[PDB]
Amino acid sequence: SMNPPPPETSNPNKPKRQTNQLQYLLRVVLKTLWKHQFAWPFQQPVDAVKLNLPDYYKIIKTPMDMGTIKKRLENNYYWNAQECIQDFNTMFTNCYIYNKPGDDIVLMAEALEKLFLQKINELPTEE
Ligand SMILES: Cc1cnc(Nc2ccc(OCCN3CCCC3)cc2)nc1Nc1cccc(S(=O)(=O)NC(C)(C)C)c1
Repeated sequence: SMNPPPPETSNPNKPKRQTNQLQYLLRVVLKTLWKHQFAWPFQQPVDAVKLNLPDYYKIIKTPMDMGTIKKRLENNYYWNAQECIQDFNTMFTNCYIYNKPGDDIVLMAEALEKLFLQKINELPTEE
């Protein structure tokens, strides 16, 4: 089978705002995770065709990845910081769901999640 279309990253019908928290999510959180040595499996939608994973999109029905999150942030797609944090959580939980405890890919996600949570603990109060 084909891959699904990627998640939406722009919708001109959606209102936009910039907030200090969304700025921090792009400029600090996403920038820090992106450069991590384990970030590469998470930087774009899973290409189940190229990776030969016929069951991936049978199991993962709410796909998410950092490439999508980056594009959402750069497009001002998100209104609330919590939408973006939810997308990161979806990405990490999808990894845990598809794979098994102690798999290398799971240890990679665990390391990125720990860093994510450290950076979110420093999320500035909304202004
Ligand atoms: C976000 C994500 C979540 N879970 C997975 N799990 C996963 C994906 C592919 C897997 O394929 C096993 C056999 N292939 C591994 C490389 C040779 C053939 C096994 C597990 N991959 C993910 N992303 C991913 C992205 C690019 C490449 C790869 S990979 O195919 O190189 N698989 C890993 C070695 C990283 C597990 C995986």
